[PDB]
Amino acid sequence: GSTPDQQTLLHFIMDSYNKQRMPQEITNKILKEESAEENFLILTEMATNHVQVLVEFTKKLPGFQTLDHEDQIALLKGSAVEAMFLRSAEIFNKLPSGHSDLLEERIRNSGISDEYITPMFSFYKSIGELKMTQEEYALLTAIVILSPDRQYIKDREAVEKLQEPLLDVLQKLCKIHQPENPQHFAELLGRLTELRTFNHHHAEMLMSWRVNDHKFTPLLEEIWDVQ
Amino acid sequence: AHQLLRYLLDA
Ligand SMILES: CC(C)c1onc(C[S@@H](O)c2c(Cl)cccc2Cl)c1COc1ccc(/C=C/c2cccc(C(=O)O)c2)c(Cl)c1
Repeated sequence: GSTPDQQTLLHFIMDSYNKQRMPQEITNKILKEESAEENFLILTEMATNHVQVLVEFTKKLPGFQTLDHEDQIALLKGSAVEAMFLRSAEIFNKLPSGHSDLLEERIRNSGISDEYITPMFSFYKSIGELKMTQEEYALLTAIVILSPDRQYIKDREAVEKLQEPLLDVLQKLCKIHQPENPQHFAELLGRLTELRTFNHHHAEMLMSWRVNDHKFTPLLEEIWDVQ
Repeated sequence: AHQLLRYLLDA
């Protein structure tokens, strides 16, 4: 059973999570537009848009705004790519504005390595197989965003105090909405680490793209520190 | 450094 002081948290987070959707104008390009250059450019347009979503979400995460201004940036930079993996996963696993088939085909043909694309979809399947709830997507995202063990975090203790309550709620739901299998809570947290493997790759990939004269936006150059 | 994320965090 969930407490009323926990109950306020979940509603707040689910409310924050639902309070931002991706513009049709951007997602319409998955349908309408033509090339490997185009497919890449579209993905870039959604990456940029999702950084803003993430920021607006993160601001509404309870207790975030009190954190050290220099820690707040570190938490966003270190978590961006991961949150984007989850959002895509949610879309492909659940969507009307997703266009699963088209979008997948565009991703596949963007001049991006299979070394990276192959595991990406292996991940999407597996996280879809978990038959994950919109609460479980929304809470895991916050948890990821507020991961204390990011690089360049000054005051790691202060993050843990914000993260742990969100884990404690999640463990409650894994027993409530998933009583048969108790390992369900630990299946969710296995992702947190698999999602971390994709960070490591992403920096290597990012270089690959840069040297191929790939152009990115001022917000993505900032979030990933492109010179 | 990081003018934009700040701007977005303070809007
Ligand atoms: C510069 C470009 C190529 C890039 O650089 N890094 C990444 C993130 S990675 O993990 C990735 C790749 Cl390389 C390809 C496809 C997906 C992802 Cl996550 C990306 C692409 O990032 C994306 C791509 C697609 C998406 C799709 C998002 C989406 C879809 C439907 C609906 C909604 C909604 O909010 O309503 C959101 C995102 Cl968020 C991020």
